[PDB]
Amino acid sequence: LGGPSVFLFPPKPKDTLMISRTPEVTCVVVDVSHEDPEVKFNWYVDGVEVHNAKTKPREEQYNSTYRVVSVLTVLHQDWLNGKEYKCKVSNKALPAPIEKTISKAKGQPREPQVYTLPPSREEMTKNQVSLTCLVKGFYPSDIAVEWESNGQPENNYKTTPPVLDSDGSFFLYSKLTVDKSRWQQGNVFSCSVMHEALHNHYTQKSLSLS
Amino acid sequence: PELLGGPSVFLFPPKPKDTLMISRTPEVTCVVVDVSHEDPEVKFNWYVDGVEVHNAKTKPREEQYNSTYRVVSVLTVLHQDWLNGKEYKCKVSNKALPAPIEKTISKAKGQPREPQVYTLPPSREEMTKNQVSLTCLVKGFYPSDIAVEWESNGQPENNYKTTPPVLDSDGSFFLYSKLTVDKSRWQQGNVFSCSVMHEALHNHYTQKSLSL
Amino acid sequence: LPKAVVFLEPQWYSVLEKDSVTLKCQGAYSPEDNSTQWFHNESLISSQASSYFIDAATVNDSGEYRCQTNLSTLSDPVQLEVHIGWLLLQAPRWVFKEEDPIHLRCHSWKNTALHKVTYLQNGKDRKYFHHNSDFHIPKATLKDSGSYFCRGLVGSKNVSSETVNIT
Ligand SMILES: *[C@@H]1O[C@H](CO[C@H]2O[C@@H](C)[C@@H](O)[C@@H](O)[C@@H]2O)[C@@H](O[C@H]2O[C@H](CO)[C@@H](O[C@@H]3O[C@H](CO[C@H]4O[C@H](CO)[C@@H](O)[C@H](O)[C@@H]4O[C@@H]4O[C@H](CO)[C@@H](O)[C@H](O)[C@H]4NC(C)=O)[C@@H](O)[C@H](O[C@H]4O[C@H](CO)[C@@H](O)[C@H](O)[C@@H]4O[C@@H]4O[C@H](CO)[C@@H](O)[C@H](O)[C@H]4NC(C)=O)[C@@H]3O)[C@H](O)[C@H]2NC(C)=O)[C@H](O)[C@H]1NC(C)=O
Ligand SMILES: *[C@H]1O[C@H](CO[C@H]2O[C@@H](C)[C@@H](O)[C@@H](O)[C@@H]2O)[C@@H](O[C@@H]2O[C@H](CO)[C@@H](O[C@@H]3O[C@H](CO[C@H]4O[C@H](CO)[C@@H](O)[C@H](O)[C@@H]4O[C@H]4O[C@H](CO)[C@@H](O[C@@H]5O[C@H](CO)[C@H](O)[C@H](O)[C@H]5O)[C@H](O)[C@H]4NC(C)=O)[C@@H](O)[C@H](O[C@@H]4O[C@H](CO)[C@@H](O)[C@H](O)[C@@H]4O)[C@@H]3O)[C@H](O)[C@H]2NC(C)=O)[C@H](O)[C@H]1NC(C)=O
Repeated sequence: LGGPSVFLFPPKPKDTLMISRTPEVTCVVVDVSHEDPEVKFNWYVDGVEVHNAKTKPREEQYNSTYRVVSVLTVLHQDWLNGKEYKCKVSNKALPAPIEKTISKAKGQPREPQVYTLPPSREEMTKNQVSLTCLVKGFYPSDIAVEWESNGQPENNYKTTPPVLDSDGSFFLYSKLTVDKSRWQQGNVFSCSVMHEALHNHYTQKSLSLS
Repeated sequence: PELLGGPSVFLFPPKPKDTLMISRTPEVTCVVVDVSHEDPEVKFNWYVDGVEVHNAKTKPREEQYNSTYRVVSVLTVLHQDWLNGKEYKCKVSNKALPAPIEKTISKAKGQPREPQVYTLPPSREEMTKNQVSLTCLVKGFYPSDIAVEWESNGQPENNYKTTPPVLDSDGSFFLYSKLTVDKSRWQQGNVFSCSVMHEALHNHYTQKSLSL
Repeated sequence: LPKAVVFLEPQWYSVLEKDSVTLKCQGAYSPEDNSTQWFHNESLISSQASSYFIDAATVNDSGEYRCQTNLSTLSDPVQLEVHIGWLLLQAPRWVFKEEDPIHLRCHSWKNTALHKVTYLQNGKDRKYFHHNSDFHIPKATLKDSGSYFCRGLVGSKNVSSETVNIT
């Protein structure tokens, strides 16, 4: 375990779900000496090598080390079907350059079920109230889930990580908190959900009273 | 592989359910891995708040993929002693090391906060399904240690999953527990209920039921 | 008469618990007498040889050492520090006057393989090396008065060294 290290990270879910966004794979290289501050990357896709790549150096923070990153913008549907993005980092300090491959989690793409749950009476006795959005039944875990009382997004909400269950898929919960008053008045709130198995990789359900 | 670094220890706390019910046995366990084959003998040392305890137990085992020994030690804990702080220290001694390793663990510090539990009936649009989801919401509790189970008549409800805890805004914890049941049973008006055992309830345990 | 002297083989008067240490005694021997007297803080160590050997040092070997003969007056002491742990920062002396070269070795237990080593000076890694080696410096900087120490990977685990004070 000598020489520098390499870390290949996947694109962002949201970025891979909507074409207006730019999805890219990043290959980071840490521990690059000042003696040989030079690194050559090799990008391969499903075997076939690629050459889109882009890079720039940054040695800093608390090390006499250099940092290297190679951004490889990617075609949406590419990743979405699964593609080996093998990255081969080369530096003398490395006997034989290091290569690491990443890709969409494999399995059978399943579509999420989205249900919104009103705050149970018991809680209404409080100042603020909890609104639940249940997203169960997806594959992969890769997903996006947000709230909006109006076009404007909401701030007071949390989301559990995706949890895998019996069925073999993934589900999670998102809890949005709102001052009872609002909720009471009879406002409107919705949780949007972006998944690869949604009609347009997107859907939203809304919560209200009565 | 290359173990030029010697053994490594991992201490673990008891389980909420144990520490919370006197009828259960809260146990702390010290795990030593990478224990060599040349320097296999391992010596533990336990201390509760500094004072050395002598009531620990051990047993050896080996692993394939890496061909190393995995020695473990298990010390029993007094329900009180854990919930009062009393830090537990595990000193592992072995040839491979310049000196012994000391790990220490103790309950999370901070103002313990009583969990609020809310049951949530399946969502209207979930009827289209043969099975619907029953939700238990437990929020505002600290520490994060907690136990959440489901019951039907007076017995367990196998089919349920629970999200891990999640740090909330007000610096507390919340989580959800989903119980999947047959549309039929729900509509039939059966009775369900999630039991929550947490360090801060008036008998370390509360229960909220839910039905039509 | 001449005052004898104890020398360390190697120049490291600060080592770890496995380090072999040799104390060569320098002085004059009489005609029918080629013997040496060794001292470990008051205590007398039997061996006659003009050389004292510590195969595997323990922290008990730590201390002041004196050696003598019959034609040499007792030698002043030699402090030998025996430390415990994975790493240990070494140097001939951390007393650096205005201009003067620095030599820091990051000795590890049983010369165990240390990697991705980094010498630090005030929470700031002065230098990084893929494999373990030594750290060099020429004249002072009137600011070298920083607390140093090293770290690296003994196998998978990360080890640190006690922090010294190069003044
Ligand atoms: C030699 O072989 C061993 C093991 O063999 C191998 O077996 C097969 C199956 C193989 O596929 C591998 O699984 C395994 O390698 C091998 O690995 C050994 O070392 C690793 C770490 O290198 C150990 O893993 C640790 O696991 C704990 C959690 O332990 C439980 O959960 C894991 C994973 O979920 C299970 O796999 C275990 O079985 C553990 O069981 C627990 O047992 C208790 C019994 O009651 C019980 O209490 C638990 O409920 C139960 N859990 C289960 C299964 O339900 C992780 O927490 C460790 O992570 C920590 O370390 C990293 C860095 O080391 C920290 O950054 C991180 O934060 C974690 O630790 C602490 O975090 C806090 C705050 O964040 C800090 O304050 C702490 O200081 C910090 N601690 C540290 C160290 O910094 C970690 O992953 C594992 O125990 C060993 N394997 C075994 C036997 O399971 C080894 O590499 C191999 N090598 C050789 C010699 O060739
Ligand atoms: C001396 O110091 C060096 C300087 O590095 C700096 O480190 C950090 C930690 C600082 O605190 C300072 O200490 C220091 O300045 C040391 O370098 C570091 O070495 C360590 C270990 O030697 C390396 O460890 C691995 O680190 C990765 C990091 O993973 C990501 O997530 C963490 C989460 O905290 C982030 O901290 C980190 O930045 C990583 O990713 C982040 O950047 C990505 C860029 O691609 C983001 O993704 C991209 O985002 C874009 C927009 O932002 C766009 O969306 C794009 O599509 C997308 O790809 C990513 O989102 C972002 N992270 C997030 C989520 O915020 C760990 O994953 C890894 O963890 C384990 O690794 C082992 C082995 O692989 C594995 O077995 C385990 O299962 C884990 O996976 C490692 O821990 C560390 O990476 C180095 N620094 C860096 C680059 O972080 C150097 O080692 C020191 N010298 C020595 C040896 O003495």
